[PDB]
Amino acid sequence: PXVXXEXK
Repeated sequence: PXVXXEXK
């Protein structure tokens, strides 16, 4: 969540 990336 929030960060994006590989799925945060």
